[PDB]
Amino acid sequence: ENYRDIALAFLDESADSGTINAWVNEFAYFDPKRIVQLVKERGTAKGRDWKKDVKMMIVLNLVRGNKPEAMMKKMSEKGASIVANLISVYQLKEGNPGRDTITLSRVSAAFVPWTVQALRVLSESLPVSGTTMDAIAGVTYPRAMMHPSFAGIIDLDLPNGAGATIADAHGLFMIEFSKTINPSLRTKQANEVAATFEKPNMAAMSGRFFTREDKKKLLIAVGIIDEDLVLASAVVRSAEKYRAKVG
Amino acid sequence: MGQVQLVESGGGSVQAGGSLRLSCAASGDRYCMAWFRQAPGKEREGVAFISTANGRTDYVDSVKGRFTISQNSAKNTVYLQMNSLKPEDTAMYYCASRGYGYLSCSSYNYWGQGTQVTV
Repeated sequence: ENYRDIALAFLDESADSGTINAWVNEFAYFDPKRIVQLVKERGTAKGRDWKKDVKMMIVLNLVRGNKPEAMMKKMSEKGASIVANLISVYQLKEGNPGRDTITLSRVSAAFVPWTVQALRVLSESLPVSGTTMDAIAGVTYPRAMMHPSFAGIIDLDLPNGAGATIADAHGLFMIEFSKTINPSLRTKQANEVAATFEKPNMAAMSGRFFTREDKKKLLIAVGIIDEDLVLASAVVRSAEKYRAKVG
Repeated sequence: MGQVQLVESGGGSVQAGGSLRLSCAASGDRYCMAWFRQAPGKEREGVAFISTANGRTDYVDSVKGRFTISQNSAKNTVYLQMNSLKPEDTAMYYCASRGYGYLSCSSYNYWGQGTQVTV
């Protein structure tokens, strides 16, 4: 057979935009240490207070998302100029990260110890408001739990399954966050939305960037557990209202 | 040598309409415990499971009501009470403890050697 004619026939084959974009979404890409190094090195090489920049990139990721070029078209010139600055120095991208790629989501994840304190102040300004989560759970949902990056500080190996309880309590927020950012999931069931995120969210909890003792101190400072490792009432009630949605 | 080791017991030959109790001793570790069975020639299928906190328990549709899964948190053992056995229940029964908290019905991790029942 003639193989030049075989490859030539690909000119007359479907390059469907819908199917092509579907294949690239599934073959998707994590990396905590290298994100911290790249932000500090590129920030200081441009002579910036990269510490202050990390805070700004975190707050920008919590209120507008992971599409820097898209949010800049719906923002004041005051904010849009700061966005263009941080995109230049840190070479930010729109998602689907690589080995050395920096995204607004990966900054909030690697620098989660500050995200968990900014959640105390931004609960009413998030895509899913803190009062809404206060309505989904029968109590005041822990503000420390209102972003996926919280899973990076969850030690599943904590005694008496509290690490799995915190995870279950965290999942009650995760399902409603995924429904808002993916409109196709708004008609799915609670367990169908759960199966969509429990794989990368799990890899974060099983991550070893932080030790068991770091995550332990982290949860103590923000009020999820105490020095005696006693869960706050808002955690266990949100977890059992999550297990009810999945069970 | 494994972090988790499972040993099932209680399998035997029982006439149709009888009942036997399977027990599984755990060693090394909080998890959702599931009983699976595989008849000769057929594929291994799920029978029962219970949640980590013991609040939720679920059985496959073929054996629902007839089978009863339970656990003694003190002795760290899982039981499978099987009543009204049928010839189709003839299979080797295994125990599992996959994943962790979030879902409830994982599929296919630590396994035991299994035990055979014949009806």
